[PDB]
Amino acid sequence: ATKVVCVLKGDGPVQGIINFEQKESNGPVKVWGSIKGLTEGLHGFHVHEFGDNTAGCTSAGPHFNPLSRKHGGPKDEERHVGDLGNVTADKDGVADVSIEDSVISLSGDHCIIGRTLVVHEKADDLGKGGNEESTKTGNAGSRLACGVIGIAQ
Amino acid sequence: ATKVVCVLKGDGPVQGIINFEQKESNGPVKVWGSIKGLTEGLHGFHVHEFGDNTAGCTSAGPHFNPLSRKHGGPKDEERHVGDLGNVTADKDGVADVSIEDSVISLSGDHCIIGRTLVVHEKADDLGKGGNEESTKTGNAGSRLACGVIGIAQ
Ligand SMILES: [Zn+2]
Ligand SMILES: [Zn+2]
Repeated sequence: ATKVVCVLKGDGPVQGIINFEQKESNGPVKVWGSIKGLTEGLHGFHVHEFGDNTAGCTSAGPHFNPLSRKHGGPKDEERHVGDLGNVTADKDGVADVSIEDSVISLSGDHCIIGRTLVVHEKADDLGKGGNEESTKTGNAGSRLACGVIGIAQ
Repeated sequence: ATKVVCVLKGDGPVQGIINFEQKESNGPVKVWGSIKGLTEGLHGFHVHEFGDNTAGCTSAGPHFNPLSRKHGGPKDEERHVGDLGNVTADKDGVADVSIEDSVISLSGDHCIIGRTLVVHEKADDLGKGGNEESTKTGNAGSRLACGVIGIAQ
């Protein structure tokens, strides 16, 4: 198996730890952990292209998109590789994350190791917002916290 | 050409940005940048195994050592893959870093992408201190700042 981890930090109070694990190459990736300090409700949750934190979350670049598609939800055929949809923060501002995704990988030429996981200010509209911003970012707004995706024990 | 970047942060005042670039998969890696907030003199400078910041720099684990060798300087035949030796901080606490290393790689089975770069409290004795600690860590002492090695534009 490949096991990786991401520590999410930003300019504000949002912080979290997200685990990724893949049992076999181009097999499904389990993504799980916890994020705290989020406003109650849905938050966009994406892998961005660059593991570059030189200008905070801004230098991570756009959603990881090596197949040059439009933004969508994780269940859509038309999506970015990095499109993991939303996570849900409870009334205490805690998002318990548990996702299974078959498009991201921890191996091969489109591997997300050394890229950036970002949790966003607002809900990802999954490309259903009726504008160019919807088909690029899902209107998920600002980057609250991010981390570079790193190899774990 | 693979280009990667590492933002070094820690508990205290030490911070920096280190770039890595490799033209070909066989080839040397250029390592360069700047670290500030250091004591004047030599500081151990190592790639550690895990890109895991869950318990700060401690969760990075030991020096990256896929060939199960003893600690050395970068020029020693016996070294860890992660053994990049010392960087030098000037009297203002700034280390200008410029290293070329042919043992680390930014691709292949022993890639350092998603691993951790650490700058240490004291000088690396390059595995020549005549104790067990020398053969593991070079007696470079505590981890002042670290970052996950990420993909850059
Ligand atoms: Zn997207
Ligand atoms: Zn070593």
